[PDB]
Amino acid sequence: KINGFEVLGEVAWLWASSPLHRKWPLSLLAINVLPAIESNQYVLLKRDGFPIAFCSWANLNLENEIKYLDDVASLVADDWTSGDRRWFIDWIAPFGDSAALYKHMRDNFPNELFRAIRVDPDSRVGKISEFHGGKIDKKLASKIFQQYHFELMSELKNKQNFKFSLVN
Amino acid sequence: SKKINGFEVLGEVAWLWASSPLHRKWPLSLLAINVLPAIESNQYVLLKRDGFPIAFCSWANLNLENEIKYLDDVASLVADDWTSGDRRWFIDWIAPFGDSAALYKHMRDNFPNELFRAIRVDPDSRVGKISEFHGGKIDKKLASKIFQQYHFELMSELKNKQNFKFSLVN
Repeated sequence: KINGFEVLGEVAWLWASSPLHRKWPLSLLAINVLPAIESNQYVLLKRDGFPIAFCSWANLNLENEIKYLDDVASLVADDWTSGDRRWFIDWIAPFGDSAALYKHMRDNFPNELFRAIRVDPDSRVGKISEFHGGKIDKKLASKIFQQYHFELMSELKNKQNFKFSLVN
Repeated sequence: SKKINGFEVLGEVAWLWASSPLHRKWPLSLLAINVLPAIESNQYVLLKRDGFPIAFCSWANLNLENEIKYLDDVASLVADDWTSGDRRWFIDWIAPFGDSAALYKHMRDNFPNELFRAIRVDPDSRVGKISEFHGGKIDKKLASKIFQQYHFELMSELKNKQNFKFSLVN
């Protein structure tokens, strides 16, 4: 827990050294980082006692995956262990150390699969990227991803049918 | 470990900002600007209760030049400015769980002979309200004399700065 604050401080410093994250509000740091630390679902790489790279992941059920994709700031701590659909909540390496982070994930989570969303605010389009550990079979990974995707798309479309406009 | 202590303190402060209705909306860049030099210069107080932080304040010891630079842009100070003179300013004051009186008392009793100012920008007014704080062993009459001088020195130099903004070419 003293450890906890120390990690939080490092991550804050690393956000502050990152061109986009430095502009984000402290509310989003608490939302994205406290549960990562509490659940230990993060990797923090350091050099010379300073942080250089950080990624975190939430293990979601489908309900929470849809909630997150509707609003990236909506997860609460309990959601982070709510299922088996893994999402990278943050992935930063502002000083050029991304390959080291990538490798660390590849080797330490060799049979895991993760997705991430990136949003372009000028088109309002979000894209989903896929990542998998270093030992898991390419064909099997690609099939698990296809299944995740089909489940997500089908549930989104179902929810699309109930959507409406609010008017006085 | 000098800087693991540093990160620890920075995390505690960040947590405190995140618990505060206004500070939680401020950016991480402002946290680094306001908090890293406080920690480096040790010009802060962090109150804790049961091993959790509850309140934090920091201060910069400015010269008149940096005071003016700060009041024109509250995010403009750099670390060296924090020890640049004897005009003390509270840079942060946060106590999101209701412990502001406790900070106040701690400062009053532990900095009994010090004077500090703080600026709050209204906001429904476009006016900054400058508040004046003094330690418990400074009497009122004395505090008020020193503050009046600080203020007159600030106002005069703000006016005189206008003369250097522009030249006319015709």
